[PDB]
Amino acid sequence: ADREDDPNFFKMVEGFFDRGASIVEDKLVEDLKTRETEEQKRNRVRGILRIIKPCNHVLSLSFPIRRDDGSWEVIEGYRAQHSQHRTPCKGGIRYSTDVSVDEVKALASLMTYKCAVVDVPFGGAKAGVKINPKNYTDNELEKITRRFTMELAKKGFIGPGVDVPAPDMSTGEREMSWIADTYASTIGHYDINAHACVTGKPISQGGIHGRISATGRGVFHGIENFINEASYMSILGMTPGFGDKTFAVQGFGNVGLHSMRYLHRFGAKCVAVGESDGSIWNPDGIDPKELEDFKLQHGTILGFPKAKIYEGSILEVDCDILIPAASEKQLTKSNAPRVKAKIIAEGANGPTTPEADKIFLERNIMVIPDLYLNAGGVTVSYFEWLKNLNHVSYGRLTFKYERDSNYHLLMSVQESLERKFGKHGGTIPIVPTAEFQDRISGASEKDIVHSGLAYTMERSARQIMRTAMKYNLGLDLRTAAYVNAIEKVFRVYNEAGVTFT
Amino acid sequence: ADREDDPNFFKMVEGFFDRGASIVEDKLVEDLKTRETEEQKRNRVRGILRIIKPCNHVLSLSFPIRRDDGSWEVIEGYRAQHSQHRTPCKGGIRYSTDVSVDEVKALASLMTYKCAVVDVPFGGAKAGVKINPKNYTDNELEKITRRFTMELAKKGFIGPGVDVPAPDMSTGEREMSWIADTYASTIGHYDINAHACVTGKPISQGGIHGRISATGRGVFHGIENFINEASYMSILGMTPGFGDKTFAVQGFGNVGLHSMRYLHRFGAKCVAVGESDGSIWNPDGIDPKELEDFKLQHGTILGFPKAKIYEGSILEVDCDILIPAASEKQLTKSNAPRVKAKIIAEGANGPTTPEADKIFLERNIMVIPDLYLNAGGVTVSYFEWLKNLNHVSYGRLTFKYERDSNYHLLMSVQESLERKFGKHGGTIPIVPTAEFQDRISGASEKDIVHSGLAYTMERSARQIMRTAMKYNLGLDLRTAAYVNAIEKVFRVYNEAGVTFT
Amino acid sequence: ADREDDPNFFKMVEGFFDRGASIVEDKLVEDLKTRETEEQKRNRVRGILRIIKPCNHVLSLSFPIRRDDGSWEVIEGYRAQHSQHRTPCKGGIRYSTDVSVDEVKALASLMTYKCAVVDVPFGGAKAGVKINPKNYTDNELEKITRRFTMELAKKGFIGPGVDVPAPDMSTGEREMSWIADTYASTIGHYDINAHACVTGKPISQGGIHGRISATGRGVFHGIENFINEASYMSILGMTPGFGDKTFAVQGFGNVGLHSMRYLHRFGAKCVAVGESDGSIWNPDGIDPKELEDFKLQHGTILGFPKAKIYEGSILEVDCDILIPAASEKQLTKSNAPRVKAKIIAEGANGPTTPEADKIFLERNIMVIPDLYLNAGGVTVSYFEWLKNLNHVSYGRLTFKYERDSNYHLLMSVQESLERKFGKHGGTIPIVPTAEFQDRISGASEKDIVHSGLAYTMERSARQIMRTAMKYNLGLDLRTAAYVNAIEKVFRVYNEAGVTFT
Ligand SMILES: NC(=O)C1=CN([C@@H]2O[C@H](COP(=O)(O)OP(=O)(O)OC[C@H]3O[C@@H](n4cnc5c(N)ncnc54)[C@H](O)[C@@H]3O)[C@@H](O)[C@H]2O)C=CC1
Ligand SMILES: NC(=O)C1=CN([C@@H]2O[C@H](COP(=O)(O)OP(=O)(O)OC[C@H]3O[C@@H](n4cnc5c(N)ncnc54)[C@H](O)[C@@H]3O)[C@@H](O)[C@H]2O)C=CC1
Ligand SMILES: NC(=O)C1=CN([C@@H]2O[C@H](COP(=O)(O)OP(=O)(O)OC[C@H]3O[C@@H](n4cnc5c(N)ncnc54)[C@H](O)[C@@H]3O)[C@@H](O)[C@H]2O)C=CC1
Ligand SMILES: NC(=O)C1=CN([C@@H]2O[C@H](COP(=O)(O)OP(=O)(O)OC[C@H]3O[C@@H](n4cnc5c(N)ncnc54)[C@H](O)[C@@H]3O)[C@@H](O)[C@H]2O)C=CC1
Ligand SMILES: NC(=O)C1=CN([C@@H]2O[C@H](COP(=O)(O)OP(=O)(O)OC[C@H]3O[C@@H](n4cnc5c(N)ncnc54)[C@H](O)[C@@H]3O)[C@@H](O)[C@H]2O)C=CC1
Ligand SMILES: NC(=O)C1=CN([C@@H]2O[C@H](COP(=O)(O)OP(=O)(O)OC[C@H]3O[C@@H](n4cnc5c(N)ncnc54)[C@H](O)[C@@H]3O)[C@@H](O)[C@H]2O)C=CC1
Ligand SMILES: Nc1nc2c(ncn2[C@@H]2O[C@H](COP(=O)(O)OP(=O)(O)OP(=O)(O)O)[C@@H](O)[C@H]2O)c(=O)[nH]1
Ligand SMILES: Nc1nc2c(ncn2[C@@H]2O[C@H](COP(=O)(O)OP(=O)(O)OP(=O)(O)O)[C@@H](O)[C@H]2O)c(=O)[nH]1
Ligand SMILES: Nc1nc2c(ncn2[C@@H]2O[C@H](COP(=O)(O)OP(=O)(O)OP(=O)(O)O)[C@@H](O)[C@H]2O)c(=O)[nH]1
Ligand SMILES: N[C@@H](CCC(=O)O)C(=O)O
Ligand SMILES: N[C@@H](CCC(=O)O)C(=O)O
Ligand SMILES: N[C@@H](CCC(=O)O)C(=O)O
Repeated sequence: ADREDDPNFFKMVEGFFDRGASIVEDKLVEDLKTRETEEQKRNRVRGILRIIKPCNHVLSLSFPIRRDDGSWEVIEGYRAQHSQHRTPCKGGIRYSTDVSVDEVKALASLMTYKCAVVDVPFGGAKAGVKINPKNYTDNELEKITRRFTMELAKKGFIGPGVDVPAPDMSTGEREMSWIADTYASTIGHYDINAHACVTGKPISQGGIHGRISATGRGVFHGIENFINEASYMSILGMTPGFGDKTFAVQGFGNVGLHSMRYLHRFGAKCVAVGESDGSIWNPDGIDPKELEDFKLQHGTILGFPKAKIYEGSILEVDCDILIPAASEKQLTKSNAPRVKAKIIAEGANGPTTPEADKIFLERNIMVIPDLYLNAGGVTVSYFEWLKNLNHVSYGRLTFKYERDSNYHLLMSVQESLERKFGKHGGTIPIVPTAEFQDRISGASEKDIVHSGLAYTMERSARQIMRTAMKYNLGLDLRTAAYVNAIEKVFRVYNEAGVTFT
Repeated sequence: ADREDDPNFFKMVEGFFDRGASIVEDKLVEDLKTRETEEQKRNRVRGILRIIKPCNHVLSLSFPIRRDDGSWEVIEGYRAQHSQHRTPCKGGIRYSTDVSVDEVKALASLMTYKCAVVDVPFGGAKAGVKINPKNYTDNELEKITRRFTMELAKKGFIGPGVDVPAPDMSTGEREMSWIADTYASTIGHYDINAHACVTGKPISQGGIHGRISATGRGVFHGIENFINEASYMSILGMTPGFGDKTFAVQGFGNVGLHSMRYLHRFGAKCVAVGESDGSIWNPDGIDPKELEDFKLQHGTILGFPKAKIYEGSILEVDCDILIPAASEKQLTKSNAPRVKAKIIAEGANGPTTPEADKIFLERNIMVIPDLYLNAGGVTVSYFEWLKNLNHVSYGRLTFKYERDSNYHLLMSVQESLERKFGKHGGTIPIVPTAEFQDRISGASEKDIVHSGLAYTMERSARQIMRTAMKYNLGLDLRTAAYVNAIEKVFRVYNEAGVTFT
Repeated sequence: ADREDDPNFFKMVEGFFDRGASIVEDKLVEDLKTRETEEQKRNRVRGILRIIKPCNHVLSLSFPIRRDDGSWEVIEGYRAQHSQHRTPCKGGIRYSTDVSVDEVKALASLMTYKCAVVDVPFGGAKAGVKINPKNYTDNELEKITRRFTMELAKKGFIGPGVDVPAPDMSTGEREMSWIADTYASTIGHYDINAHACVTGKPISQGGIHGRISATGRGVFHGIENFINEASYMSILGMTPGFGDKTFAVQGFGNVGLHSMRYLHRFGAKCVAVGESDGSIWNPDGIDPKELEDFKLQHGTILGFPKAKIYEGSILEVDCDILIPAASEKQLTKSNAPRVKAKIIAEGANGPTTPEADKIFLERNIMVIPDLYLNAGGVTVSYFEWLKNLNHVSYGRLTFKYERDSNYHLLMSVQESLERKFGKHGGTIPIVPTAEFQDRISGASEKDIVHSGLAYTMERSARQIMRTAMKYNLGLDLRTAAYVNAIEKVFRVYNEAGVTFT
């Protein structure tokens, strides 16, 4: 998208890592309380850091499918497993003609660090199939997905205990259903956990409430934790809260649409929505329900009645918050000086080059990094995986017990008070509030997903802020996130003896 | 038992399914939001329904055992796995000379729909060994059970992740213990979940509190949910409640005895008990403890001192509630007109022919169907399976923490009140009621089984009633149950792409 | 095909077995060198024989396929494994709407006894899929075959070490190629012997020279061994040899066509060819090349220019040798009195009922039984299986060495003679005959198949003749074959301890 500043994607992520490694290297050496206090301490710390960076296993595939017209075609595919310091590996499947070994390796490493940031016990992985799904029938896409699943399974690149895929660009519920069905019907036929081989499944198939919207929901929570922190909003020259703010959204897919829904719900105003074919704009606000309904009907956002076909880059629209939610390397050395927003919330994976990060720093623009902000997807995938391993819906064993227990608890307060203020205090009814009445039976699956996600995004934001203050990083939240990720992954490699050697 | 009306058991169940299918076919088509809205929608729906009905896998066995006298004998066995839209498969093992491929296939399909009715995530299965256990020593029954287990295991028809058996007619705790022991000692020696290969185990071997009586306990809860619904008792010309009612029980086994115990406990009167050799009768009431104690002593029901040997069919005894709890196809065209009970509670599997269902409908007789009413067995088997997968007894990690937490909670109310009503109010002791003092530590295994079962039977009864109302089915509860079952199973097949094809 | 005499196929084969059992029971008892010479001996022999008759494992399947027009259809399938006294099991796959559990069990048991007759170390098995293949496109038949393979593999009913299928009615090279490809590409991906999971493969995929024509070639060898034995030809009143004889063939498939080719090659005259739509007749002879070429061109036998459309049963055509090579139970008590032929060579499996056998005995008609006569198919399948296990083509390692060795051997005779008869004898060239020059390099795959088959059919014929004289069975060759089969299978069960009970 830019021939001036177009770094190799894997190496760009390695650069981000190098930078966080630079900052913590002292802390790692000093923690290390080995008798070698000689600066082979320094040496073993940077030997371990070199082990963490490259992907351990990458599988490249070519397999034939026969198209609906009868033609034979060769499909190309890839899956990278970056780290196995936690198992299984976790990461999505991308259907796109931009798929390549380097793109997949880069996203696989992002998954490792992202999972470490939100304390999700998975190593990183990613897959890609180099096709444009719009050029294939549904029957052909099913054939490609099912065959890809078996080629991965034959070589140990999918399974509930090694590698658990998930949706990404141009895949969703539908593909995940296909993956889970052919895994469970063949190699997983005797495995009690066969349907935990993949997440993002439909509900009828072991999916979890809110997985489709989960990463949008997490984008809201990530922004909210920082947009409500007066210390960061001072440096930006902006007022805490959502009620008065504007935002623009690049990409109207699963991440972009649901980020818009939740931000709109809490008083922000969507001004611009950009897509693969063009952009639309309205300074008075775009309604997400109307835009979705139009998009579902016409297969495009152009021509939306209540906004005007906007020319020029969606990334340079004037707004408070820019949400790049499409592909990677969209903000570069070129357009970074014209961005006009004061908060960049990366919903997409790797939308900002390192050169663009430098410009944004100089310019007091806050980039909330992908490592943290889009990790709501993998957090709720983690909940889905646990739901599959546990083989019950949350609360089903305890709803009645817990309901009865709570009423007897409140009755214990009632009877204790009547016992004391006897006859002429009268009857002293203790009853639930409206809000407690609605929790009287304990959490359900929906409650766990919402509160578990909010808990994770908040706990992770505080850890990033703590680390940024400690090292005087200002608005370089990306380096603070990598610092936390590196510290966690380093400790695992260090206390494990590294490897089987 | 009746030459007039003796339909093929598997097809009889298919008939029940066809009825429910015909009622919901419209709702399925409408619901289906696909691009080809012709009756090619109606074609896809009927094609899926044809896939659901037949059993996917049936295994037939012949194996030799050498009897205690030294002779060789050939034993015949069968296990059917009806559906794998949920895994594992679940279903009991029947030892009987009436066992056949068709009987086993019929019961396997009943397990699928039954599990869907109570939201238990298992596909249906069933097994049968064609012997009369009364003609074999305990030593021979152990050798038959252990060998049957190995022949099933070799071909993938038992295992914690494919197929989990359970007791049925003429098997119980003892056979399940044998099954679990030879599975875990051979093929399952390395499997962390080996003891979840079968349910209905003794407590000492991974069984769960109340499994033996669970299906009787569920029969009580199923009746109660309908006997307390004035709308249904109006149509019957009856008074809500148990305190004034009579019932008769065909079959004094695991289902019959415990149904009697719980109904007797809540004020119903047992008037008649029928059994393979004869019946007994007493309009003043039969007490279940005395009857069981007699039966344990003498091996039969007849000659019970405190009732008289009744001649003529147990099914035509005069009572309010008839509980067939023996074999299948007991109520037919023939004796349906002479039933003289107003509620038929099927504890057994398939005790009523479709012709007998017609007659009962015309005479405003309520048949509470097997699909729903005897599903307490599989519900508590499900709890046992989860207990095995979790490897802790319920509450053991939390009893102390929870009890301490509750006392500090009540102290928080106490100190807050004293802090306000100073010593101008004295000491204000907040203490548990007797009821809450029992629950101060949280649920135990017994509590979860009792309240989890009650929760399931209630929630399922409400879904059946809501569906019968919505389609104007009156007292045809069987068709309402199948409607619920079909809708649930259809959605799974639909959103899975049907099969790897 | 005949209401009068249409016995249950499984029990008909059990009748044949009972009959041979009756004749050898004494010989088994006195061989038995145990010292409880009581009529315990008596009793264990009869107990073992009842263990041998029933099938040990039968799997019944239902699976959905989506047809080319888009509709869903449920396919029904069966595989029976009769005995595992030798492993793997061996038997063909039949595509036919007459397929049934009893048909498959019957053919599976025939495979056990057939394999014992020709000393092929396999237990018996058989499979059937209930479809008519001409009502399906090639694409549909491929999906049905591939899916059937996976359903069998999941449950242990196909594999190089348990069960090795092969072609039968309406399957051939094509289907076997599909079976081998999906087995080796999925469950067998790591198995060094994956391509020995099925026989009858095309040559390019591990097949062996002459498998398609093997069972026809064996029919010729079986007839020849008996048609050249003057003692049997006396009782028939006819002249040894082929040069003067006529035959008719019911069924022009893989067995029928190749039986015709080889008999025609050695001077017999084919008068009549019958098939599913009609028969053709010519007392001057039908040429198999021209008939096959016509059949390949028009898809039928009728209208063949050099014969006349014959009406009335092919089985009653007047000829010396009748070869039923279609389905089973074609000769019954009805048409047995009108057969006209002196020799009935059963190429097909079970074409003669026991009642028809009695009539043929009374009329001095020789029935060469299926157990022996069509076993050339399984014999060459056995060679194919061994070729797969050995992973070399026969002779490839030794052609050059053996060639060189033979020339040096002949040169040793030459030089020894010259040394002795010095110059007064000249040069004494020792060179191969034309026949030996063809064998100078040793056997190839083709040579082993031809001579290995001839060796097996001859050795088995003499064992049958020896046994028939021994017990004064005359022309009841079927009972002599079963006697040999039973003796061999009994010896294995006896010295194995029967089973692990
Ligand atoms: N799928 C998930 O759960 C998660 C996805 N992500 C990342 O979010 C990003 C996008 O989210 P997806 O779920 O893939 O959405 P999606 O694949 O459903 O839709 C992507 C949208 O972006 C549009 N698009 C593509 N290139 C564009 C361009 N140059 N300008 C404007 N629009 C463009 C497409 O037309 C489409 O509307 C990806 O980078 C993905 O890796 C991050 C976390 C979780
Ligand atoms: N084995 C499998 O293929 C699947 C297994 N599961 C397991 O079930 C556990 C619980 O999830 P749920 O409690 O189902 O969520 P849930 O109770 O919210 O169920 C959501 C949907 O599943 C339906 N459902 C329940 N039992 C069914 C049955 N026997 N047949 C068809 N549909 C049925 C419900 O009626 C509802 O429509 C999960 O932990 C997961 O491990 C879930 C889905 C598929
Ligand atoms: N075992 C379980 O948890 C469940 C059992 N069922 C069904 O309940 C029925 C029986 O319950 P079981 O557990 O098998 O109890 P059981 O097998 O321990 O006892 C059955 C009793 O019925 C008697 N009986 C047999 N044939 C009879 C006939 N023709 N008329 C009258 N009485 C007869 C027997 O003598 C025996 O006393 C079966 O249909 C079974 O499939 C259904 C759901 C759960
Ligand atoms: N691995 C196996 O073979 C068995 C495993 N279990 C597992 O244990 C889990 C929890 O069940 P429990 O804790 O047994 O229920 P529980 O704590 O209620 O105990 C049931 C009975 O087992 C006895 N018991 C406990 N530990 C024992 C030991 N080490 N040796 C002998 N007896 C002992 C207890 O005294 C009690 O009588 C279940 O999920 C089950 O799968 C249970 C029985 C056998
Ligand atoms: N294929 C093999 O290697 C062996 C086959 N067999 C048996 O030989 C018999 C047939 O040979 P296949 O290989 O099946 O050849 P095939 O199935 O390719 O041909 C069978 C022929 O018989 C004809 N046919 C079917 N029913 C008929 C009827 N009622 N009357 C006249 N013709 C009829 C068909 O039109 C076809 O021409 C079967 O019984 C099979 O079990 C026995 C040993 C080996
Ligand atoms: N693993 C597999 O899928 C297969 C394995 N084989 C193994 O080879 C053994 C002997 O059979 P062959 O030696 O093939 O019989 P063979 O030596 O008579 O050759 C049969 C044909 O295979 C061709 N062939 C040989 N090597 C080839 C290669 N690398 N790629 C493609 N075609 C090739 C030859 O040109 C020849 O036309 C079999 O018993 C089997 O173990 C044979 C066929 C398939
Ligand atoms: N695309 C889209 N998804 C929706 C819409 N409304 C609800 N959902 C999603 O459907 C799932 C179930 O929605 P609800 O039953 O309303 O429950 P919910 O979790 O409170 O919904 P939300 O708070 O909006 O996430 C959630 O993942 C929702 O985000 C919608 O209008 N459009
Ligand atoms: N056969 C038989 N079983 C009994 C009897 N009494 C209790 N049980 C069962 O034995 C188990 C132990 O009973 P309890 O210790 O009283 O526990 P419980 O769950 O309160 O028992 P119930 O309320 O009677 O179901 C439970 O499964 C009972 O259902 C009895 O008198 N005869
Ligand atoms: N269907 C059919 N098969 C043939 C014909 N001719 C040969 N075959 C078979 O095709 C294979 C190749 O034949 P050949 O190369 O001549 O080898 P062969 O061993 O001499 O074959 P035979 O003629 O049977 O002796 C062998 O299995 C033959 O049995 C034919 O005309 N029609
Ligand atoms: N593919 C998403 C989430 C992966 C998952 O849910 O496992 C990502 O890029 O983070
Ligand atoms: N066999 C019981 C259920 C067995 C089980 O608990 O799984 C029935 O017919 O439903
Ligand atoms: N299906 C053939 C042969 C099977 C095989 O080659 O194994 C038969 O009936 O004997």
